[PDB]
Amino acid sequence: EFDAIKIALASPDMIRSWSFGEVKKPETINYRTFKPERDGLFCARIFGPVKDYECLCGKYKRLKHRGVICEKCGVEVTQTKVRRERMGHIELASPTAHIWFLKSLPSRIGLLLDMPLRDIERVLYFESYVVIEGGMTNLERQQILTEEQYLDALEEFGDEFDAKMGAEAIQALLKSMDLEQECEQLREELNETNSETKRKKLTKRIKLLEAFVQSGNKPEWMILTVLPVLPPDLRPLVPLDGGRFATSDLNDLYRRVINRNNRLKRLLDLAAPDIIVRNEKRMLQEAVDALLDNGRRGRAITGSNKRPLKSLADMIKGKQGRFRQNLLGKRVDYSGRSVITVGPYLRLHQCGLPKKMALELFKPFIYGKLELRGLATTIKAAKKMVEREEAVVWDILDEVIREHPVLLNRAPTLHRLGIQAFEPVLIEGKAIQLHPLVCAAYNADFDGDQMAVHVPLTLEAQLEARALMMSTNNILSPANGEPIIVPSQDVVLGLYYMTRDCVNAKGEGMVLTGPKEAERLYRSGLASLHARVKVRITEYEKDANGELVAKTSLKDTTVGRAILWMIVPKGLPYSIVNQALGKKAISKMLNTCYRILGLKPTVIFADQIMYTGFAYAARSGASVGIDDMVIPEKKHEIISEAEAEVAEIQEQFQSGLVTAGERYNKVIDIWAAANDRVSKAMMDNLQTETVINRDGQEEKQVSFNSIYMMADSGARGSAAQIRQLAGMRGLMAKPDGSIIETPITANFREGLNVLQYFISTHGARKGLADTALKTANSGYLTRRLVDVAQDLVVTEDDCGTHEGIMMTPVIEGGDVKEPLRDRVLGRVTAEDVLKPGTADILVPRNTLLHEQWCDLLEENSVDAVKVRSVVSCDTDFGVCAHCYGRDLARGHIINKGEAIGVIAAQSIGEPGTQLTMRTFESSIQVKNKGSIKLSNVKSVVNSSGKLVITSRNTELKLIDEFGRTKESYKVPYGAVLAKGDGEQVAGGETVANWDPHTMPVITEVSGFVRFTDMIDGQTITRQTDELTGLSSLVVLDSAERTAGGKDLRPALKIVDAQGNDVLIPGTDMPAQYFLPGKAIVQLEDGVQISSGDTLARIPQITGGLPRVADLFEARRPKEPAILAEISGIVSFGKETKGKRRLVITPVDGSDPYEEMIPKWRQLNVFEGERVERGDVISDGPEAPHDILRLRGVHAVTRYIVNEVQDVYRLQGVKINDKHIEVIVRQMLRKATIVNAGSSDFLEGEQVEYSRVKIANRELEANGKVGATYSRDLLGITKASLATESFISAASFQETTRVLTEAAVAGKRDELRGLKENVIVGRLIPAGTGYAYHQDRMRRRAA
Amino acid sequence: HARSTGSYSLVTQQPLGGKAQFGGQRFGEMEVWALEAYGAAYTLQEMLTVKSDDVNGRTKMYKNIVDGNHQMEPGMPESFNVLLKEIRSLGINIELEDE
Amino acid sequence: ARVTVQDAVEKIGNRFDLVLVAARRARQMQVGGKDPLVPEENDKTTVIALREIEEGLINNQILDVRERQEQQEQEAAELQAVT
Amino acid sequence: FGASPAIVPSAVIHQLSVYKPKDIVDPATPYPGDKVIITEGAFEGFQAIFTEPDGEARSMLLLNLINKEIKHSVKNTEFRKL
RNA sequence: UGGCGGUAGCGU
DNA sequence: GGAAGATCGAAAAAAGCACGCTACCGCCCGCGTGGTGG
DNA sequence: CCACCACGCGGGCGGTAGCGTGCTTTTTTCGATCTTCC
Ligand SMILES: [Mg+2]
Ligand SMILES: [Zn+2]
Ligand SMILES: [Zn+2]
Repeated sequence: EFDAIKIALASPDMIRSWSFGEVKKPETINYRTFKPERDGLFCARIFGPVKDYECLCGKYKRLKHRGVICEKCGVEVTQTKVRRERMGHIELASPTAHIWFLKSLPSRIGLLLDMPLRDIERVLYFESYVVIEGGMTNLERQQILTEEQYLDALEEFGDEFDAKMGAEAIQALLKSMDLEQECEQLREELNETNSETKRKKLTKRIKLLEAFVQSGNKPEWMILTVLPVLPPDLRPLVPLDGGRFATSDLNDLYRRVINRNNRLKRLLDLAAPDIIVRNEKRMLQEAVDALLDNGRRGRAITGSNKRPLKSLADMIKGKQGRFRQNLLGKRVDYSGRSVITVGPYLRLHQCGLPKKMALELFKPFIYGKLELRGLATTIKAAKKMVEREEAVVWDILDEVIREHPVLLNRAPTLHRLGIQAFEPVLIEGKAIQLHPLVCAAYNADFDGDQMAVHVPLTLEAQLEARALMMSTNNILSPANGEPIIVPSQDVVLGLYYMTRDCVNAKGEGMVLTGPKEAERLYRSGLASLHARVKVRITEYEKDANGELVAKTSLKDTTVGRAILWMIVPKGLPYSIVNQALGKKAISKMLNTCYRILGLKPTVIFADQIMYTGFAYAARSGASVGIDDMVIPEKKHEIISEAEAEVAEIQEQFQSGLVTAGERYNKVIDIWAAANDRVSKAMMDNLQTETVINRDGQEEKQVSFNSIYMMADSGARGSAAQIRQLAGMRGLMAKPDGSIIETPITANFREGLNVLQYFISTHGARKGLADTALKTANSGYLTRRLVDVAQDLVVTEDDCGTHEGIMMTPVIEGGDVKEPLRDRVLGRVTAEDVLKPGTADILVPRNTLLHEQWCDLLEENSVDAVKVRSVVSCDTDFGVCAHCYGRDLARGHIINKGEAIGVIAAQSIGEPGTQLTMRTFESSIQVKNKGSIKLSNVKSVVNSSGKLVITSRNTELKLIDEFGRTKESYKVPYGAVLAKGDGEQVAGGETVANWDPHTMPVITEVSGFVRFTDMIDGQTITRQTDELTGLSSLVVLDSAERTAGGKDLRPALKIVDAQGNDVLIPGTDMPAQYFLPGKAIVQLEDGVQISSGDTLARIPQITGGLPRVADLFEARRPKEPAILAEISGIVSFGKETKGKRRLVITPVDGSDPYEEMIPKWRQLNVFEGERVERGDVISDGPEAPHDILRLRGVHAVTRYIVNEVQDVYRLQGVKINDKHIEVIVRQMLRKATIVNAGSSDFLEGEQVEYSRVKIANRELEANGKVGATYSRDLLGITKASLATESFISAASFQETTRVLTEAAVAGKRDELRGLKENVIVGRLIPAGTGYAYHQDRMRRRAA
Repeated sequence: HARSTGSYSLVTQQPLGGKAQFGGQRFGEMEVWALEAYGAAYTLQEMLTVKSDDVNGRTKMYKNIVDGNHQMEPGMPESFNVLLKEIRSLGINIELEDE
Repeated sequence: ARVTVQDAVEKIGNRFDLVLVAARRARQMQVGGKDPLVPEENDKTTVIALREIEEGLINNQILDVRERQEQQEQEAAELQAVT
Repeated sequence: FGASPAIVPSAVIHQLSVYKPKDIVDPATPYPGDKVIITEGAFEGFQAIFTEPDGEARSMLLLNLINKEIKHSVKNTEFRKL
C-alpha cells in the first residue's frame, strides 16, 4: 500500500486544504440538548454527523441519503467514523511563531537568521524592534532596537528604514532572504576562514541551508498563520453520568486560543492603541505556544486542581505518550492472567489451564465448532449454550485445544525465555500449573507470582509458536549457550540421596543380575538404597559409523545408581551415574546427553530425571531439625582465646605502644582469623564425622546430616550460608562501609541479643534498598541497549573479509580468568591456523570451530587465533552469518534473518539485577614454573650486573614449557631485575623489584656527574636534609623560578674524565637528563656513577551497573590519560602560565603536534625520551575516543569487551563476547570526512559509515579517487538518536528535537527496520517475515 | 481475569484494562522485544493489529474463526492514524508515500 | 502429536521457511478441501502438515510443482470446457 | 513588556481622552434589516432578516418559509447572529 | 464500565 | 596597543528516572451574576 | 424576601505580597580572562 513516510512542515494553504471548515466559536456542546453549536469545537457541519447515516436536523435518517448534504443545517449524511479524520482550522488574526521550531535547542529560527536566541525571544514577545529594510541609513538589515532607539531612528530618518514587532517581523525577515546567495557566501567564507569553531558553525549553517533548499519547504511556513484543530473523537467529552462532561485539556487549550483570537480581532477592529494591541498579540502568542507545547517557556498553564495542562506535545512524548503507551505496546484480546502453581505430572511441553479460563479464552473457536456441529444455528444460541455450560460445550472445549499452543509470559520479561509456548491441559481449579523445570527459565517462584497467557489464533502463529517458541525447543541459553532446563531444588537432592553409598547398609555385598533385580529388592524392602553391591549391566556405546554396540560387564556400584540406570538412554555410558551426582554432575550429564543423543531423547531423559528425583526425594523424607546444625565443641575455646588476645592488644594500646589504626587493623585481622578457624572446625565436624560400625570395627564416612546433604549437593544454600547456620556470623559493616570492631559471635541456632540484631540489620536494609533502586537502572539500561541494536539482523552469508580479531586467552595477574577454549568456541576463523613451528595449516580459513576443532587446536598448544568478528563484518545494513559465528542456542550456524541485535541486548541486560551499585606493590611474584620473556623492553646492565629497563610499557610473560603464555605482568619502568630473560624460574621467586613510593632516575651511561646549568636560589636549592644534613639539590618549579633563570632549564649531564657531556652511544646529542619538578638528588658535584645508577628521586567504586553504563555511554573518565598522537621525540615549548606546551618532533616527519598539559598532572615522560603512536604520557584511565582514534577499532573493541567481561565475571555472570562485539559495532556507525575528494560530502560532515563505504566503492569502480573518513565513537544514546530512521529516534526519547529536525529537513523514512515496522503494524524484517520482505524487495527490483 | 472480546477504548480503539473493566492483558515493549528475539513475525503482527486496533481486522478475524478459517488481514492499526492526526494538528505534515 | 520438530527442522534446514511451508499446507488443507497424503489420528491441521513434512512428502519445491501442475490442469480443463 | 512594567506615552493618553467613537459591536448586531440565523423553535436553522425590535423580549424578523418570508416576532434567545 | 492525580499493596 | 579569536570555567536550561498487576480515595473548569421556588 | 439551581465569559491564586526550596547527566551560553596578534 505504501513504501515510505514523508515528514515535513505544513504550508498554510495546504493546511487550509486539510480542513473541512473553520471553527469560530469556543462553545463545544450545549448542555440543554446534547448537540454541538454552529462553528464550535465539536460542530457537526465542520467535522461530521454524530450518528451513523443520520442528519443533525433529522430530515434524512436512512442509508439512501448517503453522499448528500442537508440544507436545513448543512451537515453530510455519512458514517460517524468520518468525525475521526476530518480536522478543523482557525484563522489567526496575526501570525504566531511555532514553539517547537523556536525553543527546541538549537533554535532553528535563530540559527537560520544568524542571531542570538535572546534577541529572537525579545522581538517575538514585543520587547525590542527589529529592522527589515536597512535602507541607505547606518542601520543594517537585522538590528535590534529598543523603543527609545526606534523613536530616535524614526526622528533621524523618516521611512528610510522599516522596523517591526512580534512574529510578523520574523515572518517578513524569513520571506526577505535568498537561500542560494546566502549558502554561496557561507561556503566562500568557510573556505576562507580558519577558526575551528567558526568553521563548525559555518558548516552546520551550510548543512541547514542545503537541507532547506533541497526540500520544497520555505522558511516563511515556520511561522504559523492557520492553526489546525484535532478531530473531535480524538478529544472526546466522555459522559460523567451526572449531567456534566469531562472536558479534556486539548478542548480547554483550544477554547483559550479561540477566545484570545476573537478578542484580538475585536480589539483590532476597534482601532485600539499600540500598547493594547501589542499586549493582545503577546497574549495570543503565549496561548498558542501553551497549546502547542505547554511549559516550554515561562510558567505552564495550571489545571482545575493546580496541575500543568496536557498539551499536544505532552501526549506524543514520555512514557504515557502515544509512542510508548499505545504504539510500541498495547493491550490485546484473547488474553488472561492468573497465579501459577507447580504440576509435577506435567510434561516439558505441557501446562495446566483452568476449565473456565480456557472456556473464556477460546470462546470464538467453541462458537464456530458448535455452529459446525449443528447444535446452534445463530451466535446468540451458541452464546447461551456456552454460558449455560452444557456437557457438549466442555466436549467442544476439549476438542478445540487438543494441539493449540498458548503463550505463557511473566511480567518482568528480561530475555526471550520470559515467554514460551506450552500445550494446554484442562484442569479443575483456579491456578495455572507450570512445569518445574522451566521455572528457572521464567525466574518465577510460586510465592504469589502471576503470569499471563495469550492464545494465538491463526495457522501461521500456531505453527510458528509450536516450532520456534515451544519449551522443548528452548534448552540452551542464547546468552552463553549453557543449558537452562536443569534440576534446581528437589530433583538434585533426590538424586544425590539416591546415588549415595553407605558402609554397612542392609543388603551390602550382594550380587545382582541387573537393574530390575535391584529395583525389585528396593521396593520389597530387602536391601537399603545406599548398599554397595556388584551388578551385571550392559551399556551401549555409539560406534564411529553411527551404530550402537552393547557391552556387558559387572560394575561395583550402589542400588540407587543401578535403579537410576533404567532412565538413562542407551548411548550414555555408565560412568556418569557412578558418583555422588551433585547438581553440576546432573547438569553435565544432561549436556552430554544432549550432545551425544540429540534433542529428541533429551526431553524424555529430563522428564524421567525429574519424576525419579521427586519420587525418591519424597521417599527419603529429608527434614530440618534443631539438632541438625551442630555447634562445634571447640568454638567456645576459640572465642575465649580471641577475646583474650583482643583484650591484651587493647591493654597494649592503652600503654601507647600501638596507635589506633594499627590496633584496629590487628583486631579486625584477629577476628577474621578466628571466624575462619571456627568455620573450618565446624565444617570438619559436619562433613565426615559420621562413625558407622562396619562388620568388625568402626569407620568414618561422609555424614548423612540433612543440612550437609542439602548444601553439599547444591540443592540450596552455599558455604557462607552454612557458616551462618552453625559458625559465628562474623564481622559486619556499618552504614558508611567500614568494619565494626566487635563481630557477631552468636550463631542462628542460638539466640542473638538486641545489639547484634541491630548491627546486622544494616546489611539487610542496604541490600533491599540497593535491589529496589537498581531494578529501575537495569530496566533503563536494557531498554537503551535494545533500542541501540534493534535494526541489526543477519542478511548475508560471507563478505570475503580477511580481517579478524586477534583472540587470545585472557591473563590478569597470577591466574587465568578465561582460557582460549570458551572465548573461541562457536566462532569461525579469520584465516588459516598455523601449527607452532611447522607452518602447517591446522585449521582451514573459514571453518567453524566446534568442540572437535577446539580439542584439535588445544592439543597443539595454540593461543593466538584470528577470528572473524561482527565489528569487522563488511556487509552493510546488517551482518553476515559467517562473520557472526555460532547461533549460541542451536548446534548449527546461525540462520539468515535472525535478529542478532535484540538477542545481544537482552543477553547483556538480563544480569542487570545481579549487579550492584553500592560504592565502597614493590616486587614481581612467580607462581608457576616456566621461562620468562620480555616485550617492549630496552634494558641495560647496572653497576652490579643487574638489568634495569628504560621502557615504560615493559611486559613480562611467564610461559610454561609448552610455549603457552601462562602469566602476564606489566613491570614499571626502571625496575631492577634479579634474573635475566630466557631463564626458567620456579614459583615463589622474585624477578623484578622497584620503589612504588618514588621513582629513581636511570642513567644509561657511565661517567661523572657535575652541577651544571643550574644556580642555587634561581632554579634549584641546596637544601639541607632533615636527618643527614647533606646539601641535596631540589629543583624549583616554574612558579617559584626566578625570571632570569627561566631559560636556564636544569639538566644533569654525565661527563667523562675530560669534563664534557658524554654522547649517548649511537646517538648524536649528549645525554642531558632533564630535571622535572620536585626532583631530589643526593650525590654531590663530580660523582662517579655507572650505567643503570639512580640519579634523582621523583615522588609519586568504579564497578557494577554504573561501570557498565559508563563503558557503554562512552563517558569521559574525568581524568583522561594523554596519548601521543604521532610517533616522535618529546620536547618542551613555552610554559605559558597554567598549562605546559609539549611538542612532538618525529625524526622524519614534520612536527605539527603541540599539546597543552595541566601543570598539576604528572608527566610520565621526560624531555629526552622517544615515544610512538598511542603511548601513555600521563597516569589515569584511557578515554575510549582516544583509543579508537589512536590504536584503531580493534583495540577499543578489545578494551570494551575486556572491561565488560571483567565486570560481569566479578559478579559471577558469564556472557559471550558476541553480544558485546555486536553492541560495539552498533556504537561505531558514524564517520566524519577529512578529505572531500571526488565525493560531494563536505569536509566537516558526519554521516553514516555504510554510506561512506558505498560512495567510496562506487568511486573506485568508476575510477575517481574516494573520500577519506574517520570513524567516530558516539554514546549509545547519541548513536540511537542519530539514526537514518527518524521514527525510531522519535519513539526512543527526546521526541520534540528529532521531530523538529525531521520536519525542517524534510526527511524521507523507509522502514527497513524492526521498531518502525512494529509501529506501522506490518511484518518485521527479522525472522520468518524477513523471508517475505526479501520477496517484496525483489518485487521492487523490476 | 480472562477476555476474548469486549468493550474497547473510545479514543485509541484498544481493549480496556483491569479486571473490573473486563480488559485485556497489556503486551508491553519487553514482550515485543522477546518476540523479535524469537524471530516472531506473524505472531507479533497478529498480536499488534488484528487483536487490538484494526477494527476491520478484528471483525474479519471473528467471522473467519466462527466460519472455521484461520486467516489474518493486517489492515491498518488505528493508533498510527491517531498519531498522524495529532502530528498534523501540530502544524507538521506527515503522510504515507505510496511510491 | 509433535512434541519436537528438530528432525523436520533439519529436513527443511533453515527453521524459518519450514513455518511458511507448513502454514501453506495447513491453509491448503483446512479451507481448500485437500486430502492429506499421511493418515491422520484425530490431529489438527498444523501437526498433520508437520508430520507430512517429516517424511519429506511435503516441501517447498514439490509443493510448488504440485501447485503448477494443478494450475495447468485446471486451465486446460477450463479451456476445453469453453471450447 | 520585559522585566519592568510598560510605560504608555502621554500622547496615547491624550488621544484616548478625546476618543469619542461610534461603533456597531459585532456580537450585539440584531440591527433592523440584518441577517440573523434562527437555530431554535419552528424556524430552527433558518436565515431571516431582523427588521425591527418588537418590544424587548421578542424581537421581530421576516421569518423565512419555503414560499416566502413573513413578518413574525419571536423570542430573542431563539436566534443568533450569522 | 472513561480518564487522570494521590495513597497503599503483590511479584521481581 | 587595542580588537578579535581562544578558552575556560562557571552558570543555566532540558530530559530521564523498569515492568506488569490490584484496591481505595478525590476530581473531572471556578466565580461574579442571575433568576426562581420554599 | 432569603436560600439555591443555572450560566456564561475569563485564566495563577490571591492579595493593598508572596509562594519555590534533599538529582544526575548532557548541552548551550556567557562573563571574564587571556592572549595573541598586525
Ligand atoms: Mg516470588
Ligand atoms: Zn439536516
Ligand atoms: Zn560478514
